[PDB]
Amino acid sequence: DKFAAKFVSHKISRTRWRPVSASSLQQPDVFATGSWDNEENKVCVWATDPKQLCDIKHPGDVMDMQFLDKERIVTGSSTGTVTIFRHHENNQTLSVNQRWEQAHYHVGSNMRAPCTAIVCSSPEIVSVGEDGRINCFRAESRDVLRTIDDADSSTMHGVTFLRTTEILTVNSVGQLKLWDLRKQGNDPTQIFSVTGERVPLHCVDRHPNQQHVVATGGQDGMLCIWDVRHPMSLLNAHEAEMWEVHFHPSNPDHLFTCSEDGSLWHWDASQLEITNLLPLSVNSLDVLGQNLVCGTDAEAIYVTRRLFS
Amino acid sequence: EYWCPVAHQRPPQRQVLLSKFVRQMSDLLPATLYLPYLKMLRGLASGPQCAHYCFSLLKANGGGSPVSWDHFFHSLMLYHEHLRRDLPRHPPLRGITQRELDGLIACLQLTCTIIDWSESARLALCEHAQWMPVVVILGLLQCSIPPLLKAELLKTLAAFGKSPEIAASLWQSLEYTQILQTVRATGLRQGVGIEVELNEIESRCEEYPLTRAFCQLISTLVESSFPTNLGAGLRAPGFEPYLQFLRDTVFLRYRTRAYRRAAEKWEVAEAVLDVFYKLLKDYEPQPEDFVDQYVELQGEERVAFKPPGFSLMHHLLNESPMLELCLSLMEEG
Amino acid sequence: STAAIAGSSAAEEMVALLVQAGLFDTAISLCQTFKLALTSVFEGLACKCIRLQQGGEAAQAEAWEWLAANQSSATDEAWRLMISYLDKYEAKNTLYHHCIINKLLSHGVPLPNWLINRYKAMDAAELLRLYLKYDLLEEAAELVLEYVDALLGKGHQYFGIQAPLSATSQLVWFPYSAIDHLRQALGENESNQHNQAILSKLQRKMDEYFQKLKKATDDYKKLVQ
Repeated sequence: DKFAAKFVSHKISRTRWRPVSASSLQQPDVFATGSWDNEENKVCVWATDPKQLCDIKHPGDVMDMQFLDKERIVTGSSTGTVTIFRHHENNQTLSVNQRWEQAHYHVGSNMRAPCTAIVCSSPEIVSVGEDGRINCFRAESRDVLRTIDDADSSTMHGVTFLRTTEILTVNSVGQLKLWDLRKQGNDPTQIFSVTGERVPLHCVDRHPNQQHVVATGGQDGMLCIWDVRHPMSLLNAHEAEMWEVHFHPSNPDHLFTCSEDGSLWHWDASQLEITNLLPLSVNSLDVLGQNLVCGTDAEAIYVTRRLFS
Repeated sequence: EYWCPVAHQRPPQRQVLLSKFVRQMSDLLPATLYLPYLKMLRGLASGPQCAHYCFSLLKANGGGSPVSWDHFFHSLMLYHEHLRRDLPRHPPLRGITQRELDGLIACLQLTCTIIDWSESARLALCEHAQWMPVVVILGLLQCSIPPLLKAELLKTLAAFGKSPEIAASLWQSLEYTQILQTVRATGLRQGVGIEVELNEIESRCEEYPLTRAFCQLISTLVESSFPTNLGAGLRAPGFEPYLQFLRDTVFLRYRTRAYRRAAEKWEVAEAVLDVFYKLLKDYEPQPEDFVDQYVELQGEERVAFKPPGFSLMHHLLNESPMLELCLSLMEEG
Repeated sequence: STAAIAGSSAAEEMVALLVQAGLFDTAISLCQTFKLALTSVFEGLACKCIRLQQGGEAAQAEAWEWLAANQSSATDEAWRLMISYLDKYEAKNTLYHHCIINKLLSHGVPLPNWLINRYKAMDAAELLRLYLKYDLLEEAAELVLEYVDALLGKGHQYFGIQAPLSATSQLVWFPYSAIDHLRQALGENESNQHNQAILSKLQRKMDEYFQKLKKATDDYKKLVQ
């Protein structure tokens, strides 16, 4: 009943709301979606059935999408190119701002390498990739500020700004590496791994308040709670790979985990209360207060405005 | 009874013996008694008469004994120079030894007490051209030190604030210093001082003395005046950023943030709530508050900052998490 | 209460305590004897006056009290008293108007005309500097325009200039740095049309001024040769 399902024609890989001003008591209404597994993929912007406002033909596949600010959307293509789009609200038109065509490319060989994940702290854009590379750019710089080459032989899947000038990266062999952007060396400060297992890690998230709490997800569908200072807790959850984990921004006591089996579970800390919000595969989710949106591989967008009712 | 000066006595022999015992202990003070003597003094400087008399006494005795104004402020200047000389592997940082740290802390507590109970002592210590305590204390906060020391520095700064004109000058220096990152520091992201230290060091230590101290200082400053035109040329004139910081960050932490001590969870709330109260108490609704102007900051027409009271009300007459958290706080209580 | 502390008091402490009670005369006397510059007393008087300009009845009563102590409203006795002490005990060294103008613009009080005029003839540059230091862009532009005209000829007395394109080229000075800072602020994002117009007219006026300066160089070189 809560969820209103509008069927689109493109598999939805990413769903992210437009950051809302805290001072004003406004409710988030505009969110953005990115599509994959199609000949001509695209980036759409919707307003809460959701009505699409504007969309742009995105070259390649939209792997990861982050909202830099209210008017800028940073998208990572599957060809490695990291692009920034400027939203002109007055004319409802998305326009290309700045792009780094060869941000990620495999060593020596010809052809391209995919950009798995991006993270943003205006004006710093750190992008990891399948190749061992942690390229760092700036909103107005036409050049790459720093490139940690051969950082990880294995494909890196995700990235997040632990503290400042520090990034936590997960890789295909099950290793959480703490990196530092000030040290000029190309070696990780610390490497956290489960003893004996090499289960790949797909997702990583940091607690909004305390910076020492990091939650990650593996191919075994297990939620591992880590303490970067001191895995504290291993939680059995899904019976299949956990693609994305997200903490609720306003009230962190709530957590949402999406798996390919098709279950948008909700964890409530405030005895963890686990409930199935949805009745193919759920790829992404984004929550901001009482509003949540998730995109599935069944070419559908599920939007709720009364999540906690 | 610790101070020898129709009824007042020609100094009674007991009073004289006690004053001599106070003075005799200061001559050739060993290093091991430097702290308990300081705390004895801190215990003697209550009762404003007593406060003034001990202030003058110990100011004259240091007219070399390790207890004197020159020694204190010279030590502060030395620590400032040495902490600025290792700013960017600088010579292995002589992170103040625990003993020297406790010594500085006892000294600053004694100073806070004396300038709290004797206004004349306050005006006398603030203006000494050689010591310049306000500039030295405001220069040391910008350096990296342990949190307890930043808390004692802020308590001393507060005690020096119970005097009106010092408050206007102090607001001037506080916002020329950028102790709390108010102007986007060429792409500030998330703070320089208070914000970052609170999020990363304090949250990790699971104790929040720095935040309590900064809220107390803001409270004392706004008491003597809600200041006007805090910045010009840099930023936009108004008391909006300090409010935004306080409200958002401290109320969040009120809810969900690890505290080693259980009691510390409530102190933070009470401290920020006090300033919210004093901000709302003086807001008398005027017909010009409900007209708003748009200032052109960096070519982006941004709504100006209405008085603290306008925004402290408009978020109350709706169901903003301020009201929800207030009702939840009453419920918990 | 202060009598006890008075027993052991230095010169500076005494001055500060006295300037607090509202005893400017005594403060000035003490300062003159010990040869200490009296900018502190000037600034304290300025602050008292500012507080009284926008205040209530208790403020008014205290004002009456200290005005009596020093010597048709309590604010009026304050300003004439200011003028007297400033002119009489004048110091040709920063005790003039700089400290007062500074505190005034710090607290957002539109400058009064008397102060403005006085500081204009003796030191125009620093006034322009404070105008542009703070966010008084319009005022800065106006002062620039005024100075330009004085150099050309009209109204040179107000700006202390004795060279209206006469005799030989000997006395000139133009604040290029400040003008450049102003032009930068006016064309920051090219959004405010008002700012744009000011910029354009200012630039036009400057051009005429400098063409006049070129005619003047021709003439002067001819004269010398």
